[PDB]
Amino acid sequence: PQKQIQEMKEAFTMIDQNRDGFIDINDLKEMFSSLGRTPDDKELTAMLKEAPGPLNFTMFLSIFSDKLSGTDSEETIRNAFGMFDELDTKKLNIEYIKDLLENMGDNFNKDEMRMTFKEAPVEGGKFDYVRFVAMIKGSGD
Amino acid sequence: PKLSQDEIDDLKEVFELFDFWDGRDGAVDAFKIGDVCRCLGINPRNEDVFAVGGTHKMGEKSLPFEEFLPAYEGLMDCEQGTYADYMEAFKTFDREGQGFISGAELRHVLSGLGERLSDEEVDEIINLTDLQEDLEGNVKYEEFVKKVMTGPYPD
Amino acid sequence: NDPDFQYLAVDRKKMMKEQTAPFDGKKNCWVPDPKEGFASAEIQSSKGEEITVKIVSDNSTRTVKKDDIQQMNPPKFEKLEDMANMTYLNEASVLNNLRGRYTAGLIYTYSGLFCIAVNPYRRLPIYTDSVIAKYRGKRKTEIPPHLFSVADNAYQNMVTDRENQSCLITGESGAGKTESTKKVIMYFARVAANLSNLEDQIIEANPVLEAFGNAKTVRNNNSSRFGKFIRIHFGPTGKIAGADIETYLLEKSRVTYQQSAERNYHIFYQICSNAIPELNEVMLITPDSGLYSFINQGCLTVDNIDDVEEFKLCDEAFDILGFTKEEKTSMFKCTASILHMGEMKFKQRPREEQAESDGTAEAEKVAFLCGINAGDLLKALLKPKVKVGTEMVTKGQNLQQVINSVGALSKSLYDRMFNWLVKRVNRTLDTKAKRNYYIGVLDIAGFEIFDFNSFEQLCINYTNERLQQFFNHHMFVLEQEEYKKEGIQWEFIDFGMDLQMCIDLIEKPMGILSILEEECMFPKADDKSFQDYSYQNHIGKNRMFTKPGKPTRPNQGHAHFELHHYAGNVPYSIAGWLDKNKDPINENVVSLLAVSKEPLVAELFRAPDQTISAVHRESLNKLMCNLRRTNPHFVRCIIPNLEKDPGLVDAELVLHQLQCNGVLEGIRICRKGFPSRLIYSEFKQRYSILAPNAIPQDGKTVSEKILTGLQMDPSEYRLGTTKVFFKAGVLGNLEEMRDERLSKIISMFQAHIRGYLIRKAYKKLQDQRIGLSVIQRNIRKWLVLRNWQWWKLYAKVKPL
Ligand SMILES: Nc1ncnc2c1ncn2[C@@H]1O[C@H](COP(=O)(O)OP(=O)(O)O)[C@@H](O)[C@H]1O
Ligand SMILES: [Ca+2]
Ligand SMILES: [Mg+2]
Ligand SMILES: [Mg+2]
Repeated sequence: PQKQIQEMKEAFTMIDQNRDGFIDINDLKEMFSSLGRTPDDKELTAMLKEAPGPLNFTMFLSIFSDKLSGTDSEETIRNAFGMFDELDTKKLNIEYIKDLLENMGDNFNKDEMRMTFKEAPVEGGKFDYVRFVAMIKGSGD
Repeated sequence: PKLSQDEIDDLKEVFELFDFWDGRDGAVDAFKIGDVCRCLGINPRNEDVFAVGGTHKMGEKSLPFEEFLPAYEGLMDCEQGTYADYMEAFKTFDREGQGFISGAELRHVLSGLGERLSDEEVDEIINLTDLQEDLEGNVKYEEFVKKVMTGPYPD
Repeated sequence: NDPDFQYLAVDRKKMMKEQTAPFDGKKNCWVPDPKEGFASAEIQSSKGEEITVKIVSDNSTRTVKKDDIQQMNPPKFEKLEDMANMTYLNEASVLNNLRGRYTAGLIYTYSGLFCIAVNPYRRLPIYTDSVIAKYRGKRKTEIPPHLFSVADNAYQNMVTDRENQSCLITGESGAGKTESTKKVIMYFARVAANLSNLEDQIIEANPVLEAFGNAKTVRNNNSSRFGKFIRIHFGPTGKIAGADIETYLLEKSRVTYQQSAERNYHIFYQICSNAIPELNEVMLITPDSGLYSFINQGCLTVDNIDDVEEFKLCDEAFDILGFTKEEKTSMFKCTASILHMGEMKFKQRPREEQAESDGTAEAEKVAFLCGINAGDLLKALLKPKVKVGTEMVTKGQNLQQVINSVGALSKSLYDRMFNWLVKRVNRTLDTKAKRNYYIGVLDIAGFEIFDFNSFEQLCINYTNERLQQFFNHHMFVLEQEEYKKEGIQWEFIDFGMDLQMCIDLIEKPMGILSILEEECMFPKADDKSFQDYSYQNHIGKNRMFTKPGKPTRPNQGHAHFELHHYAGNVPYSIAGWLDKNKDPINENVVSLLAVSKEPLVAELFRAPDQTISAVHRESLNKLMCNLRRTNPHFVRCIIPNLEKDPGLVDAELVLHQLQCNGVLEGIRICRKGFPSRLIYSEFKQRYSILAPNAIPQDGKTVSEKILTGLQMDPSEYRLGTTKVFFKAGVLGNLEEMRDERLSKIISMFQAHIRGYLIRKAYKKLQDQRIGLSVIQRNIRKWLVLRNWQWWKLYAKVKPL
């Protein structure tokens, strides 16, 4: 990924206050702090441990891309939604999408459901899938 | 009655896709048995599907793929109408004999006789096929009968 | 759209609005019912020969064997004009369709050659001059069933075909055959009138005839007590030219005996009406009917009968006919005298053996009116004078005896008179004018079974027997010439079959009647002497003759032997038959009247150059020769109830008549061939949807293809050159077969449409899966990502 990979180098280096060229317990441990509630023991190792061994960038990337690895673009996800609005109205009916999500495909459960619609942009019974897409990606809020 | 790999494989994909549209879990709802076999090219009737297992409404019984073969096969042995079978039937509603029939009659025949078609099921097929009612208010059943037997994608 | 069609055709559209309950030839049928003859019903379950049903009316449940159930007709056959067209033609279906049209005002219904007429018991606008104009020259099929149509066609048939016609009319008492006859006559008068007149005179003849011919019975208030055959002669331009009448079996016993609530003949109550007092003396009667014993036995009045107006009218009747005052009066005289004969009393010695009168006022009034000597009369009536070879002796009368010779005198006198009356009328109506063809009209009692039956019943039944055989024979020719005419053919016999044996048992050389005849010329013949030979010559030898059986209805009177007529086994009692056949009448008294002074009386008792059964059997063969030389036409009269209420129908009654009527008999007869037929043209249009994959795309061809295609049984049908012949009930099957097949084909086309819909959508479903797949995948990520302690913190290093 273009600016994607490129950026990693930039993040990578911040991800390391010593420059030892690797992210040890400290480097993460002492940036985070430069911000808030430095985690509890359980969290830090849990985190670093996700890595078999020392963080050689190649390991940062592989883990991060390994996580996203399965995502799609904005124009894509919003096109998927657009396959259920044959009219191109830019919105879906709330009950329709709540049923599509909960009883078909790989069914969501009462939890994934609550979590998804808590901050869903829904005016007058119409679920604005265009925004929602910006919300999930980050293009918006 | 007994299939070749070719046939068995297609049923799988179709069964697959339907299993997905009601929760992926290796089971299909007994209510969609009809709709599944229709996608394979057979034209079962509601009494046929009810005679091999099918149900009246969603959520009553689910069938694994291993219970489909028996069902599907059984469904391949029913009677499929032929061009002649249909023409003669419509002919009975045609007075003059010049291959015509009132649009209302057509709609009557489709939702009133036999295992009725829903009014929405009817106005859907008239659109897709494009049954053009002549000035007076009638139509040429010969066409409608070929088109329906010709299929959506027409060769 | 006319009012002239108010009581003639019901509504084609309104009957089409009989859109309530549908019809399943599989579930609807008829079932045996004590109250309604039959009962519509729905089949529910079956267990061999145990069919359980539910009655549409009371929605209850009953069990009936599969053999007693009868087929039901679909709705499109309601109020059918010709019951010969019905898919299922049976007892329950004929009863129902008649009852149907009746409760709807229509009284005329066809059924083959038969024209059924149900008594409306209320005058109707059907026989107006306006109506007549409509039936003129219209075939039967192109117009509502109507008696006017039977008559008119007899007419158009007379001209065109150049042949004698005959219109037989039968049925029970009060069925209305007398009044229908009048209508057939009134119709010709109004269509072939030359241009007082004859037409009139023929109308006037009924009054006088009904005066001595009819009486009030519990069944009819104007029952003709004799059978009458009327022939209307026409000239070379088809105009009425002359006419004549014949009579049969006058009921003589009534003349001196009346059963409760019954009267003697009207004439007696007219001359006793005092409508023409000036005659009271010439007859010598007192204006009181309840005064004389020969007519004061049952009841004396009739509701719809004005004995006074009617006497007036009959008096007028004889004038238009051309009766002289001398004749007319002679009539009233000889009639009046019968009233006094019944008033003659006789004194029986104390303890002995000879009688002597008791007064003369009665015996004198008689001799006066009779133109004879009362002394002579009472001398021969008391102790007679026989006629033994070469030396006539003196016979002694007991008591009784005398009484039996007075009644026998009356009876015998009334008969002679009546016969004279008819012959006179014929004299009038016979305008010595060239006649080319005629049209007769019969009107006798029909076949009737009772609780108790006798010599009088045998006679009637014996006539209709001969008369039914005549019909089966007309049917047989018609059918033959029909089958031959269409190339198919005929394989077999004649419908005058088992009719012959029964008829022979009666009229042939050593049969019933014959023995009665031979057993009468013997003085010491017993009711058992007679029973003895008639057992000897026949019981144990004839099939049509058997012993009494188990009582069919309640109150089955006594009986000596059973007769297998075409309408069932009728139980007869030969008690007294020897007395009912020969008429004992003072050979001495006759000679005295022979020499009477009054022209009539003298003419009534002269000589020529004899007995009952012998008489009738002669007039019957005459009647038949005549009928066998014409083109028949039949009208079957049916009485709806024993209460004269309009619109009321009694099942057991109608069904009974149909059994002896000839309609059921003419169905079983027609069954033997191939009843229902269709013309190739229709067959194809109707049953192409029964074998479409065999049709090329002729007329007889297609048909031969459908039939051979359905593996149709050879016997079941035959192939004519214009239409196709089927056995009875075949087309009913081809009918259900056509219901399931139209049903499935439709279902099948619906099934093709359902598939076309899902096959089209199939592509969207495929795509929409990857799309929902996407959404679920991604929303779950952002639901994961935003909780990954890493990411939640990673994006907190890019706020530079
Ligand atoms: N066509 C008719 N119109 C009106 N009344 C009729 C008609 N036919 C028969 N009737 C009734 O039936 C009676 C006459 O019966 P007829 O004497 O005609 O019966 P049948 O010929 O069997 O002895 C009358 O009293 C009359 O009320
Ligand atoms: Ca499923
Ligand atoms: Mg470091
Ligand atoms: Mg009569």
